[PDB]
Formats: sequence, C-alpha cells, structure tokens
Amino acid sequence: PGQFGDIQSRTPESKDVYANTQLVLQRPAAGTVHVPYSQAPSGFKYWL
Amino acid sequence: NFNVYKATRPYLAHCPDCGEGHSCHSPVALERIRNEATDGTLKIQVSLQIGIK
Amino acid sequence: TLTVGFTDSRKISHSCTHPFHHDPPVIGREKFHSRPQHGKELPCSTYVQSTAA
Amino acid sequence: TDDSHDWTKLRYMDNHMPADAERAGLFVRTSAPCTITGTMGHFILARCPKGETLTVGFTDSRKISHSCTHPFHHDPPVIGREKFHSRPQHGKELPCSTYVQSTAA
Repeated sequence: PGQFGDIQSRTPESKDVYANTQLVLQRPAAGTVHVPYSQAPSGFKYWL
Repeated sequence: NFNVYKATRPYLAHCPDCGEGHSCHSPVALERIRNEATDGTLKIQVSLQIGIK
Repeated sequence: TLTVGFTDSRKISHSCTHPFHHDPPVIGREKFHSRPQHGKELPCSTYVQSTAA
Repeated sequence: TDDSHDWTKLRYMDNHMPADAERAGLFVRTSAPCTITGTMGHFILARCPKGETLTVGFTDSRKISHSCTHPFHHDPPVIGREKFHSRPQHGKELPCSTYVQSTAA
C-alpha cells in the first residue's frame, strides 16, 4: 500500500487482479448512514 | 443518454458542509470526484440529473 | 476544496462543499499556467465530450 | 426609512436624508465572496475565505454601487492538530467559539 505495485494485473484486459490497499471499514457517525473507511492512496499517483 | 434516464429519479443526500459550516440533506451532493485525466480536467458525479427535465 | 450547487425553482441557492486536493501534474519540463501561442506538443490524457456508451 | 421592520431591506444615508435599498445587493468580500450568516442594524455576520483585505458594499436606489475597503489580516486559528480547509463528514469533536444568531444582546 502507498507504493508502486499496490494494484497489479498481468495484462490491461485481465480480470485477474491483485490489490493491497489496507482497506478498513470504520464506524459511521451517529445519525448518518455514510460509510467511512481507512485506505492508502494509490501508489501509482505517488510514483508519477 | 435520454433513453436511459427515463426510468430514473434524482435523490437527496447528506453533505458535510452546506455552505454555512453546518451539515444538511441537500438536493445537490457530490458522490465522487475523478481526476484520471492529466490535462487537469475534472469529472464530478452528482445527485443532480442534467439535461433531463 | 470543491463546491457545486444550483438555483432552485423557488430561487433558493443550494450547494455542498467537500475537501478535494486539486493540483494537476506537470506536462513537460516547464511549469506553466496557460497554453502559449507558440510551443511544442506532448502526449496527455483528456476526457472526451461524447456521451456514447 | 419609515422605521418599519423589513428583513429584505436596508437603509442608508443619502446626503441629508435616509434612503431604502435592497438587502439582496449587500455583499461582503475578502480574497473571494463571503457567505453572510445574518444581519441586524449595524452588525453583519459572515464567513470569509482567507485573505489580507476586507470589503463591504451594496447597490443604492439609483443603481449605483457603493463600497469601502480596509486592510485586514484574516487567518483563522487551527483547531486540533490538523490543518483542514473544509468540514469533514466524519471526525472528532473539539471545543470552539462562535457568534450566536440571537439578537438578545
């Protein structure tokens, strides 16, 4: 996560996808139905 | 397309800030912001439906 | 930040503000704020105005 | 100018006489247009974007724009240990001070 290669596939068209974003579901704010989460930013954007 | 939105409707959604520093349920809200393009163009997904009356 | 809104049928303004970091990547080896009358052309990505599937 | 109460109107001095004007023409600006949260008499409450100047103005009964600009350093204090530009949908809640819309005075 946060590094180049966080999401990978063998070919652009492939349905076989590896990902490691450390996505964690968090408790919603009281009175709301929104779904909060903690996730690393794309390693691709950082690399660029 | 105009042949797609015929069976759909606009919806209300919660916003973290409705301009007064307070949250509310708005007729307009941002579902997603996308910036894949490198020319600086932004794509914004909203609860509003534009081009359909 | 990014803010989007519209005017209601009752002439009431509605908008929502969300946090968003907007700072487009540099194309080429120079940092410019607008496209020049004279210059070179490099590869970049854009969104097409077409509404086709 | 008739001493009645009308939330849609403001009155201003014009030479030797008071005159009416639309409240809709009232604006507050710094580095960018400010949001007005409420008004009464000589006091205006507004939330302004960060900037080094502050100005106020309105359109009069003759459709002439009037304004006044003063220097003013506007840079709100940081609440908590993070510097943010907008209110989040989810987060922690900390003590702060505000102005109440109440006119009890």
